[PDB]
Formats: sequence, C-alpha cells, structure tokens
Amino acid sequence: TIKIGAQSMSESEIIASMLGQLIEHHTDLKTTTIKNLGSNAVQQQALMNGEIDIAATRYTGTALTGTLRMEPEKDPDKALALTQREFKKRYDLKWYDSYGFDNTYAFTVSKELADQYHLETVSDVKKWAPQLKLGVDNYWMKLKGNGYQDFTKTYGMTFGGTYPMQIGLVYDAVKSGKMDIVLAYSTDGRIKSYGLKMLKDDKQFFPPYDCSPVVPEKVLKEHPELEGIIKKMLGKIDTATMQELNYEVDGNLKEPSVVAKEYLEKHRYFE
Ligand SMILES: C[N+](C)(C)CCO
Repeated sequence: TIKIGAQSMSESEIIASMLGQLIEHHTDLKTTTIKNLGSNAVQQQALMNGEIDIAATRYTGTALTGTLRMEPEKDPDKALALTQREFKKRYDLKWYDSYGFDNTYAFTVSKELADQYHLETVSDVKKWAPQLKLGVDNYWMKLKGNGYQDFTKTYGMTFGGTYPMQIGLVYDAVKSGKMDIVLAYSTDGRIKSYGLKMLKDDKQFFPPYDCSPVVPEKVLKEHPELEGIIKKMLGKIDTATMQELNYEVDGNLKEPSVVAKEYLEKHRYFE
C-alpha cells in the first residue's frame, strides 16, 4: 500500500486522491491517503521516517526556506531547480516538476474595499494598517522566514488586529466584513465568486510557491511504475483549474475524492 500524505488543505486532499486514483488506474498497487498533516515540516519528517511514501503537495518557497534553510530565490525556475538539486543531495528525495500551479500567500480584500480606497498593492494598505483587522491562518503568526514577524519587518506596518483562524475560514471572514483583509491562499476557489481582490506583493516578500509531489528515491526504486504515473500529472494542472477544483470541495460541497475522480474522468486520466 502506497501511503500518500495530504496537508490540512482542500488542495492537498484533492491532489493526493487524484494521484492515488491514477496509481490504481495503472497498477495493482493499493493506495491510501494520510490526511491532516499540519505543515511542510510534518510532511518532511513523514517522508524521512516512512510514514508516507509520497507527499502529494509541497511548495518550493516553503521548502527552500523551511526545510533547506536557504536564502530565498525570487525566480520560480531557479527556486525549483535549487530545491530539486538539494532535495536529492541532502535527503535522497525526488522533488518532481510542478503540477502546473503555484499557491502563494496573498493579502486579499473585498473588491468593494479595493475600489473605495484604490487598493492594488500591499504597500497601498500601509497607511491603513492600524485601522484594519487582518485574518490569517493558524500557522503564519509563528512561521519563520515569511511569517508575520518577517512581514512586519519588511513592510514596516502592523495591523490594528490580527486574528488567526483555520485557513478555510478566512474567505467568509473577509466577505462578511468581520475582517478587512486576510492572508489568503491564491489557489482558493472562493476568491473569484466571493468577489475578492488579491493585492500585489510589491516588495516581493513572498517567494515562489510552485507545487509538486515529492517521493523518496527508495520508493521509486521499489516501485518502478510510479515514476511514469506521477509524470502524467506534471505540467497539466494550471492555477485556474486548481481554483476550480478547490471550489468544488469548498463551495460545491463535494468530497475531495469525488472531485478528483470527476476531473480524471473529464480529462480521460491525462491520456
Ligand atoms: C501553500 N502555502 C504556501 C500557501 C502554505 C503552505 O503551508
């Protein structure tokens, strides 16, 4: 049984299920999803100690800072190449090419607020920060490198209130007016239909967050059919599509496994 890890995000559950279903489509391997992994670090340790055989969704900027403790790299291609090289060298892990989407932190407001105050960039809210309530996920306040501490230092603003909550809640928090601004994830499917506006990170504080599966080389050697199966997903899932899939779960109330199955059927399992 191939154990596929998912972080506590709809996106990760969808992709983990899709990869599992694709493996079962092509082979006699059983698969199962190890859900609710809390973070990049949890995924990393689980890969290294055999608790998961595949990490469905890891993100380059997160791993480059968090796991590798390297200086950030602004260019997506260079960041991916560095991550791939160092993951193989340091951990004998294969960090695959991206599925085709990046999922970045994005400061997000209602279009109404953006229109009223001409907000386009993160710097545009600097003068307003003391009068804004910011909603954020339950990790970002303690997060190192690109978390709240470095953000305040780089952008030189502090919000009037900061409210950590489970990430899935921030979208209706800002839509309903409870928060004025939230640190959303750019692939969330609610951003569009909730009429939200992502502000440009004009200081380039956030690194690239291209998403890939990661697998130990030992697992690939023992299951030589996995490489060609994983490859079928790479470069095929763009950000707009990921947003649509996430929406099916969070807005259309479908199970991630059903969303994955329906996508595979629509796209004929990528062949
Ligand atoms: C996907 N993000 C980079 C937004 C968070 C990962 O924990």
